[PDB]
Amino acid sequence: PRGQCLLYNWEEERAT
Amino acid sequence: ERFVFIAEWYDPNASLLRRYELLFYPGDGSVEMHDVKNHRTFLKRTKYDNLHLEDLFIGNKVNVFSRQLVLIDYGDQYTARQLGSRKEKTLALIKPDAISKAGEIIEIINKAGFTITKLKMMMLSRKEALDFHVDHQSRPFFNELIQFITTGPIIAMEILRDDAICEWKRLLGPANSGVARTDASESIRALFGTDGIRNAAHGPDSFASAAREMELFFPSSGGCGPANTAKFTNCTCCIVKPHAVSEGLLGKILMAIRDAGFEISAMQMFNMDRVNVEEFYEVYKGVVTEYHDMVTEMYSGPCVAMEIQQNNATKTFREFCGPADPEIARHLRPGTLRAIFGKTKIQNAVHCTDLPEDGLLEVQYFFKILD
Amino acid sequence: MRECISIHVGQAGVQIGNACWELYCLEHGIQPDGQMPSDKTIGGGDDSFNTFFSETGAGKHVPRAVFVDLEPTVIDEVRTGTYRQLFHPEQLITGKEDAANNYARGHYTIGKEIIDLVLDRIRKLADQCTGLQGFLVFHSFGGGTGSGFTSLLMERLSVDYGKKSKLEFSIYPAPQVSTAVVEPYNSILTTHTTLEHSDCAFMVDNEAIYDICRRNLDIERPTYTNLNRLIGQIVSSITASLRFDGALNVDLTEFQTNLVPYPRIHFPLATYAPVISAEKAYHEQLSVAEITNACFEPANQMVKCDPRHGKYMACCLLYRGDVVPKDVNAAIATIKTKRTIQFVDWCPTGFKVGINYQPPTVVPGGDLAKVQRAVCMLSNTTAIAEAWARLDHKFDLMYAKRAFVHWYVGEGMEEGEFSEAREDMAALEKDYEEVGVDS
Amino acid sequence: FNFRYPPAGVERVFYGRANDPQIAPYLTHGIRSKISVLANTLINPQPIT
Amino acid sequence: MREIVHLQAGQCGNQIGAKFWEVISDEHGIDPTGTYHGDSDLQLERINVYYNEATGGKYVPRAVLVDLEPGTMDSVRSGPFGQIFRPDNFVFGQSGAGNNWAKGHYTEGAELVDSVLDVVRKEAESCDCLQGFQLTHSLGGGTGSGMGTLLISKIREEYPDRIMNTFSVVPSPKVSDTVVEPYNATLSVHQLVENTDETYCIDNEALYDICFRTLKLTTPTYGDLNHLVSATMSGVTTCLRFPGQLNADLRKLAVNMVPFPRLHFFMPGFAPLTSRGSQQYRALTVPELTQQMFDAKNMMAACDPRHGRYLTVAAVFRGRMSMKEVDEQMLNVQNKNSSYFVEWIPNNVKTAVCDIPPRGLKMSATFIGNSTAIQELFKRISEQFTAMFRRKAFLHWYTGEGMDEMEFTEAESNMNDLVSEYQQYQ
Amino acid sequence: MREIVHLQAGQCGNQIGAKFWEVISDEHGIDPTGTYHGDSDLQLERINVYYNEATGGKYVPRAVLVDLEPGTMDSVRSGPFGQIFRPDNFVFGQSGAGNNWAKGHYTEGAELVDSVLDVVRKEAESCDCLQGFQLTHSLGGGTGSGMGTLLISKIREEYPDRIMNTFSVVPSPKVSDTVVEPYNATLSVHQLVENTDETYCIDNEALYDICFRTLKLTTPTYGDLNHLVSATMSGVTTCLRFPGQLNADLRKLAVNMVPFPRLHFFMPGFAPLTSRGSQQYRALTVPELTQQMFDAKNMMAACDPRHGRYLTVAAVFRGRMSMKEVDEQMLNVQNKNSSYFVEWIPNNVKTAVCDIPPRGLKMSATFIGNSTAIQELFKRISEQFTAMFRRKAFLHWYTGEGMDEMEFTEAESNMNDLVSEYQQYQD
Ligand SMILES: Nc1nc2c(ncn2[C@@H]2O[C@H](COP(=O)(O)OP(=O)(O)OP(=O)(O)O)[C@@H](O)[C@H]2O)c(=O)[nH]1
Ligand SMILES: Nc1nc2c(ncn2[C@@H]2O[C@H](COP(=O)(O)OP(=O)(O)O)[C@@H](O)[C@H]2O)c(=O)[nH]1
Ligand SMILES: Nc1nc2c(ncn2[C@@H]2O[C@H](COP(=O)(O)OP(=O)(O)O)[C@@H](O)[C@H]2O)c(=O)[nH]1
Ligand SMILES: [Mg+2]
Repeated sequence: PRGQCLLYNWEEERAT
Repeated sequence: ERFVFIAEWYDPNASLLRRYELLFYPGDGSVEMHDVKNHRTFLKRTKYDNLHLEDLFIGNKVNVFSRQLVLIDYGDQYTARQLGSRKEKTLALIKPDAISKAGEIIEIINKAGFTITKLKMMMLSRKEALDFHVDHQSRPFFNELIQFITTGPIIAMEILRDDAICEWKRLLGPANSGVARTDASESIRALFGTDGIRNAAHGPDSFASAAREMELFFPSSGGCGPANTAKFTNCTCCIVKPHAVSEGLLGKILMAIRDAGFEISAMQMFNMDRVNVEEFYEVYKGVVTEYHDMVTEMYSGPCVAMEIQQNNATKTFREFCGPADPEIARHLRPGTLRAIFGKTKIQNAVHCTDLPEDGLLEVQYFFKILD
Repeated sequence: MRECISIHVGQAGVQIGNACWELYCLEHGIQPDGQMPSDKTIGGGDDSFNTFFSETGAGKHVPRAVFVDLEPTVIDEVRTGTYRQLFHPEQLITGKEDAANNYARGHYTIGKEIIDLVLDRIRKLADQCTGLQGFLVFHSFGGGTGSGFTSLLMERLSVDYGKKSKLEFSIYPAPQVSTAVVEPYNSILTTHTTLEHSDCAFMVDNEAIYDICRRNLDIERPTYTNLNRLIGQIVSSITASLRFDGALNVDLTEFQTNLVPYPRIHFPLATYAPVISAEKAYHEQLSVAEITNACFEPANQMVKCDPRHGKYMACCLLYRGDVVPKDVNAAIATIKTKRTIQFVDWCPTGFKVGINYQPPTVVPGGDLAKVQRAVCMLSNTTAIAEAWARLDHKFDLMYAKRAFVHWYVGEGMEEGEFSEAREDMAALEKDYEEVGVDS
Repeated sequence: FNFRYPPAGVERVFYGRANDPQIAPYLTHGIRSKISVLANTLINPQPIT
Repeated sequence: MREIVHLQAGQCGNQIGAKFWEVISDEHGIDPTGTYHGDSDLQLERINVYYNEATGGKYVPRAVLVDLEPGTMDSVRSGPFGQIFRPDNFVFGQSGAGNNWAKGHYTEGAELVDSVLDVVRKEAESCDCLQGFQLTHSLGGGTGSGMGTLLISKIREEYPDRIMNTFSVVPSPKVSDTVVEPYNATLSVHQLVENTDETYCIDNEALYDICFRTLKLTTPTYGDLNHLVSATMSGVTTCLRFPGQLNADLRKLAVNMVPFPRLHFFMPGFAPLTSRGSQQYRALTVPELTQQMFDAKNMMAACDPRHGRYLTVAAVFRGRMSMKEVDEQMLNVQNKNSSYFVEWIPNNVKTAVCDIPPRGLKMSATFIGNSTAIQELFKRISEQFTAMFRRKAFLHWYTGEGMDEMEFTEAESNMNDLVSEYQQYQ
Repeated sequence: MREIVHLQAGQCGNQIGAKFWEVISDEHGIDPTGTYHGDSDLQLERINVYYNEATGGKYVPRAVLVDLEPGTMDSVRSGPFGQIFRPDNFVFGQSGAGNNWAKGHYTEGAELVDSVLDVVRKEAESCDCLQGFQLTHSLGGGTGSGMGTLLISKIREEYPDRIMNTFSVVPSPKVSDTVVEPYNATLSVHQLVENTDETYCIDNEALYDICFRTLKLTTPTYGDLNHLVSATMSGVTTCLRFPGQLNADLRKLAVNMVPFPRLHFFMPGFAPLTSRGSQQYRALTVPELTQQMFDAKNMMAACDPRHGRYLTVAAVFRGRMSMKEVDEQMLNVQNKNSSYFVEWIPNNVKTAVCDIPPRGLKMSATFIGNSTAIQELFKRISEQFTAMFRRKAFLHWYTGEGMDEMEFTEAESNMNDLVSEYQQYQD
């Protein structure tokens, strides 16, 4: 998906 | 583990209904109270011995620190699953051939564990008998069946218990008295059935049919149903108190009265209000100091009203009941009802007409004005 | 009304913070997502979670804690863990590069880029707070993050909030046990600050907890999951009077003024009882008179020290569960009749007692036996002066040949600052000597 | 094996009691403080008639 | 027309003070709801002393509840009988006192007492004929000893010609539930001896030994200790609201008892106490109560009466009994214990008899003693003070708020003045 | 009742208008077919303001969609709500303006206004009681600035006793998406100041900064920005369509915020904005709305309010709430920020209350603010206008269409008088 790697605002991408 | 109930209390000043959360801990028997409106604690965790787990069902009144709280709701899904899921409500009929042993039948039901919430001894007319036996309108034995159900008074009772329908039908057993005696003699029909036609009992089989029977007998609209068997002549009034009803000695009182020999003219169950109790005890105001104690004991729960006939088997009913204090009754007249079934002067489990003048007025207040 | 703010700094503070906050949810019946179960409902007047959790209008509970770490590899475990829906997504502050066991990176070079954001959160949590009572800072003496970043953070709080109590919880470097090699350095650089800014600083170490886990619990090979559960139960026993009702309750200020006699003697010890396994408690009965004697034995001390060398100065017994005050009163007078427990003559009364009503709760999957009563002992002793003695001896052999200094002076730290920090613990050593003498 | 070389984070279980079924970790350990008679019935008892 | 104002401060005084209200409402037949629910007319003839009739025939107490932390205020309001108080009588702060005497008297207590006596000024003005005050506190802390001492000096300036009476729990030698306890005890006796007309000392150790030997209780929790103190509170003032054979109110218990203005610390007691096992084996008559009255085990302070002398002893008997056997028998105590009572005062004994026994017990007799043996309870606090003061321990919390070191020297000097006078008359 | 005739010119106005008629279709529960699928009867009682009744229970917007180029008309009619606009309301020219003011105002925008004025006059007379006009365009384009401001002049001379509100897209320095637009920005504000009662300046750095720090979207396309513009456009007239405790129509906002006829340049904001992760954590409370309201980060123009001093501020609140916490909060912020309001007018804050918050939300509040820091917007365009006019850059596209060079001299002469009088009442 999106935001797999832990950099550059990954938490919001994992949320949405 | 705790059980939560929402309770109403009527404030004597503001004339306001107030909602509280009542939390009971059955592991240790302590209560706690919270306020819904103000979101603050009303009473901390306090060991209250008077409140018990058997007194917790919806619609009940419990006296918690001189406040009468009526439980109206279930607090949460946990207590709604643990208590209200199993409970079922059903109807019991005592036929005219079992009127003499109606006390023993009520005693058997009390040992079975049913809670009686409505009770009425009454006579059924022809149209009400037709509505009762509309399922048997194909007429296998309809003429003699209607004649048997109409020739004498019956007793209709509302009884609540877990698995109530199955337990009551298992208690009654087979319809034929000889078949019931052959199979299992411990059944009510087996013990007190002279024949299959005179089964001396009746029990509904399905939920919709049972609800139809309640709509016929005890009308939810509030209108008057079938008439009571009130004779209004040569009669006295006697009340089985709420503490005696909750303890379960009602069958013993009926058996003791029957063995004494006085005839029960009428019998019903009432849930009284404070003003009705005050106007029933209006003669006791200014005479005794514990008038409020007697009033509060009377409206603390439902009471069983009785009209008792002819009062002359051996002695009058007042001296059969005996002295007002149960300790005095036990010490002086050991055969009296207050000696047998009494605990406190306030809670002595029977009330009798002290004045011979006032008996007809009490019977008129209970069996005419109220119903 | 009663409130506390918890800040977890460094790897040691955050990892215990994972263990203390999982226990706090079980006490108040809060699921890991941050909501209460739908089967059971709470009463209207509940302030039990108001100490640690803040009510959101959507029926969600949010902890009152800040998790600051200069490296991301530990906070990202929390954000990707099973408690990802519990904490605030913005209270979890992270940096880019760690302190690398350097005090100069955590205080002078890298620690000055984030502290404007760190104090912004503490301002927000305190402004939403109605009545604030103290702080609970979790760190360790050894790390560059636990020593460097704690120093400039906590001095800014004393500037901002004047007379608010501040309670650390620090991992003491053990005598024979040490992981880093800059360990004698970073302890000296912390204690130059915590004397004039802290009111009660509690100490625990890894080595004494290892031997407690070896004998009592029969855990032959303890690990970090085992230690942080034991430390988390003491903090939940200290704060138990602000959350629940008790026979006689102790506020944060009440044991703050009863435990420190002098402004430079504010380093109490933590002791918990009974730490026992499941099988041993099945045979041995737990009385009130026995668990209170278990605290005063030297084998149950959670700091590797000998309490028999020094003398006791002030003690605080904090009970929980089904404890009546009559049994405690005869238990204390039993202890004062013993001659091996030596109290100072200038402090005739030294015990203060707090009794609560709720028993401890065991975390499932744990090791601790489920019991009824438990007691946490907070004692101020003079025996910890020997602990500071051997740490200064470790410092003096490093600085004799000027080893490991060129990493510190390369980031902005002066060479001379080691001299003022060393003479401070020279003064702290004889301050314990000056109060321990009799008349 | 578990008695001599146990895994990490697990208590050393004796081989004699290893196959013994366990009821100890479930129940409550310790002695219960006994309830006493209340001071109400000792100082201001229930009035007699 | 005889009015008593109650005030509750501290945690130890609030729990005993709350427990005082279940006892008298049981005697006067008041429900927890607030209605009169009893059996006798004779209860309602004097209800103006403690309660206030409100609209609708409900009774509210005349008491003011003050404490700096709202935890104990919520603990009393959420009690069994807690719903009858005035909701505007609950005066609480938002910061804990911290068991510091300078926090309850100088900074955090100085902003509250403007709103504290303002409620008291309302309840005092609406009375017809005020008689006195009753304040419950403890000497061993900073809350009860901080505002309790302060509320004594502020009220006594407004109302000088009254009798302001406090019931105070004193520090104990063996228990020691506070570390700075002799510091906070000495700072209050400096102003207790100056502006209080009657003080009753209650001990925590003596109430333990009564529960352990006389009552033979197994676990004497704090719900029982407050019920012993609550009996003596309702026994000393029973001649203001019940008809008796020989009546004696607090000012008559003022003139008889104190010869000199600085000796007014009394040792109380209750006397029909028995254990559960030996109820049937004890004879209940006036000569048996007298031995229990003068028993040293039945005293509520850790002072041995046999190691001192008695100035003045009073007894408030209760119930239907004779007067000759009351008077002849408690004179027999004076003749046999002749050396123990003083020689320069004849008739050390005052006897009072009321005709209403308490709930369920046919007789009662509360002991009140004014002896010289109370100097040893005051000596032990003075000696504990010296051992900490010579090292100046725990004194940056007091000096850091505005309290001076010269205040502490004056308090110990006045404490040593008080122990000197008891030995002087001995 | 009080019908709002929405105008929609240019390419920027069409994309704002396509997003504006999507939000209030969600508010009134209007499906893309045109019927009504709602639950509560509060939506249908006041629906004549924005929608017009037809046969079969079909509601159509009272919107006029105008552009000189048919390219964006195909994108409007092929959107999500493209089948709800009336086919007779698409007035389109054949040739584009080409980012020139004179082509859109004198030559190519002169024949199309005759067809538009037939449509507008037909719709205006169909209203029972007309309330005003509302227009959205762009100052940096050819059709929106050149020809949209021509319709403002022609409407104002036919219906004088009405109200005119514009949602104009002022240009930005770093979002310079046209090299000639200081010519079009200068000549547009010369027409705007005399024929407009309310002006809401909307910028793009203001919206692009918000989606990075507040909504933290990684790809903020124009559909994200047009929602924030359309959220303000529905929050300003929310008391005109819904009941409340204290209503305020469009004329009530113009009375309070306009003390002088040449001070009608507002600068807006919207109160409840938070990221996707912060939805479940933040508690929406009246101080939480007001704290975000007055901050310069959420404000929707490229001007810092701290470099100027406020004249008059209005706040339109929505949602069930309590008036004490409302009335206390904008009195309290007036007390600390006593230096940020001029002292010659007391009690500068207008309060408006509705009862119906938007869907999925419980409390909402729209910030409208008059400020003298909007002079910083007009000083940047004026210094750019003079820089080319010294060297006569790009002038032959203008003087070759009919306009003289003196029109450029009077456009800056009136615009320099505006920045002269904003500065005077600040001091
Ligand atoms: N009890 C306990 N001690 C820990 C834990 N984590 C680290 N420590 C102790 O911390 C010491 C090293 O300091 P750290 O806390 O790891 O370093 P730091 O504070 O994170 O500083 P940086 O690594 O530079 O970010 C070790 O000697 C450990 O004893 C833990 O989870 N539990
Ligand atoms: N009888 C009784 N004594 C108490 C209670 N709580 C505390 N105490 C006594 O009060 C002493 C401490 O005083 P404290 O309550 O801290 O004083 P405060 O801070 O002014 O309230 C202890 O030694 C206890 O013995 C109680 O509920 N009942
Ligand atoms: N915020 C926003 N700006 C837009 C949108 N569409 C166009 N613009 C702006 O409008 C400017 C171009 O306008 P233009 O199409 O030339 O206007 P026209 O020639 O009159 O049609 C560009 O600088 C864009 O930034 C939109 O949907 N949202
Ligand atoms: Mg680390």
